[PDB]
Amino acid sequence: MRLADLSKRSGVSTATIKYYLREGLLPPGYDEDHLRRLRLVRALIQVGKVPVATAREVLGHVDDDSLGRTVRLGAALWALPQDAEPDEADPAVAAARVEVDRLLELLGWETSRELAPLSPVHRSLVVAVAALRRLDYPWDAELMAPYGELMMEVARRDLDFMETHASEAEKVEMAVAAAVLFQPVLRALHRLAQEEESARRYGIELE
Amino acid sequence: MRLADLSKRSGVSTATIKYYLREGLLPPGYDEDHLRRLRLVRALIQVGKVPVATAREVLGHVDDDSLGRTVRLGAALWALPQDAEPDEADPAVAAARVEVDRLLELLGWETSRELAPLSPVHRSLVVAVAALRRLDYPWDAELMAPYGELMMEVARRDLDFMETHASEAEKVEMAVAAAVLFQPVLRALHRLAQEEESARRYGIELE
Repeated sequence: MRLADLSKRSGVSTATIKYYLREGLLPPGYDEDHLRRLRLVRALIQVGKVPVATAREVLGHVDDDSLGRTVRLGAALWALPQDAEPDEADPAVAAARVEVDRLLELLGWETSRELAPLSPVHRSLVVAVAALRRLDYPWDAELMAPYGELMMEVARRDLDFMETHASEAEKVEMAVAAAVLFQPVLRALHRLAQEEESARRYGIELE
Repeated sequence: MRLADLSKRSGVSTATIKYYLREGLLPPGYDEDHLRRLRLVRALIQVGKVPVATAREVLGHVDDDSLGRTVRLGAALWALPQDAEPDEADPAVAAARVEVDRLLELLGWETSRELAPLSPVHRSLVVAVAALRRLDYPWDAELMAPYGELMMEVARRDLDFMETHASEAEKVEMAVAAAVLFQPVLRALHRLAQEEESARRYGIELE
C-alpha cells in the first residue's frame, strides 16, 4: 500500500499521518498493520478522547518487545486514562473493597482477583460502589452479581465482534481498542433503555 | 422530623441544607419527603456531577404543578446534562438515524420512537452510532438489538431496585435519580468485565 492508499482508506489526512509517524504513534514504513494501527489511533483519540501523549504511552506498551504479551497488554490497558484513587482510610471504601472481592468470587472472575492489587479498573469499581454506599444505597456483592453477568455478556459480544470484524488485527491492539471503543454507545443504549422503561412504568409525553 | 434529624440522617451539613433551602432545591419546611429530596440532590451533585444551577431547573420541573406528571418527568429528565447536537448534514448522522429507528422498531421501544423528535438521549445514541460508523465499524440495527435487550434488563433491574429500596419516593423523583445514579457503577462493571474477558482470551499478567 502507498501513502495515498493509507490516507484515503483511513480517512486520516496525509498530514496527520506524517504527524503520527514522527510522534511515534505509527511505526515507520505500508501494510494492513499500518492501517489497523492508524484506525486504533483514531479510535483512541476520537472515541476514547485520549490525549496524544497518553496514546503514545499506550502504543509504546503495545510495541514493547522486551516483555511478553501478557504483561504488555496489562501495561497498555492501564496506561489508558483512569480515575482518581480512593481514600483507603474511608470506611466506605473498605466496605466497598470487601463487597467487590465477594462479587468477583461469586462471578468467578478469578483472574481479576489476581490483578486486583494493581488494576485501575478494579479500583474504579471500588470507587463507584463506595459512592453509592456513602449515599446509603445497599449495593453489595449479591445485588451486583446479576449486573456483572449481564455486563460479561456485553463484553463477550464486544470481543466476538472485534475478533471477526478485525480478525487480522494484532491481539493487544484489538483488546486496547475494545476497551475504549464501545463505552459511548453502551452508555447511550443504557440511558435510552432507562428512558424507555421509565416511560412505560411512570409515563413520559411530549407537550 | 427536626433540622438535626434531617442533617444527621442525610449526612448533609446543616449549612448546605439551609443553602439548598434558599437555592430552591429543597422545599421549605420536615417530613420523609424533605429527606428524599435531599438525597436526590446529593445524588445529582455527587454521583451525577450535575451543576447546582442545572439541578435547580431539574427539580423545578419535578415541582412544576402547572403540568401533568407525564410531561414533567420528560422535562425534568431532559433538563439533566446532555451531549452536543450532531450535524444532521453529515451523511454518517443520517445513516445512524435510520439504524437507530430500525433498532427501536426491532426492540419494540415504541414510546422512544414517539419521543425521538425531542429526546436528547435518543440523540446521544444517534451521535454515538455515527462516530462508530465514521470509523467504519458496521454498527447497525441488527447488531445493536442484542445489546439493547441486555441494557433493557439492566434498566429493569435499576428501577426494580429503586421501586423497593425507595418505595415511598415520589415517582418523578425516583426516575430522575435512577437516570444518573447507576452510570458510574455500570461503566465500571462493564470495563472490568472487558478486562476479565480480555484476560481469559488474550492474557494479562502482573510482572
